[PDB]
Amino acid sequence: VNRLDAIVWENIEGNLSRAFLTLDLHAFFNVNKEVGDGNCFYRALSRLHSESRTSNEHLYYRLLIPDAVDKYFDIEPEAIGLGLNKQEYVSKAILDGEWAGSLEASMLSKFLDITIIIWIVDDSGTIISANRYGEGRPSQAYNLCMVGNAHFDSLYIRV
Amino acid sequence: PLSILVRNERGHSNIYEVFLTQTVDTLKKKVSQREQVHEDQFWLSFEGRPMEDKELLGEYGLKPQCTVIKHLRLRG
Repeated sequence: VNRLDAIVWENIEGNLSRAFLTLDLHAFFNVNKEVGDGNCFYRALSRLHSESRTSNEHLYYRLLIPDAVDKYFDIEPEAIGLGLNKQEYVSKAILDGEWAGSLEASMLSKFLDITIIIWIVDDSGTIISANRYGEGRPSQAYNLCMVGNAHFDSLYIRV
Repeated sequence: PLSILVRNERGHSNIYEVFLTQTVDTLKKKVSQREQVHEDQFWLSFEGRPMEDKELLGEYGLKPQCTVIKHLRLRG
């Protein structure tokens, strides 16, 4: 907590800032493992938005995407970078089990006025970098663990 | 024939040769083959601006030894 809030992030593009660092994950966070149902991203947001610590709003968080697209997709560096078609993207993104991550963190951070950090973990479970979407500190952020470049778990910051 | 750096997702730079009269996807393909990663899983920016597949490399103000940043598309 104390340490993570002292991190100066490097600004990169849009509301994305970045850090390179090695951390022992268990020393700084507790992890709630999410199920492998395609929804981990939205489960983690649901779980992190509230002290009751449940993932059952995951559908609702997913259903924010069309509206966030209307507001932001035309200007999202990742969408622009990858040359994604808006209509193609919105139709897929609302389906149950469709994966998500960096683009939806960028849109939703803004849409909900929150800060989302995806912490990247190597094969051994050591945090090797992070992407922060927003201007908040980690102690206030929605912290997610990215595993095997294919899944996220929720992080609770430790005390 | 310009030499530049592409900083990878681990923060480490690798040297790529590039032609300002060629489009951005030429460099995508070079990175894709060399770093073993599909083109639709990453994008590139330069000085905070996203680079686009059919834009000419020369339009971005590239210089010898300048750094392009690789951005993985994160999905899970």
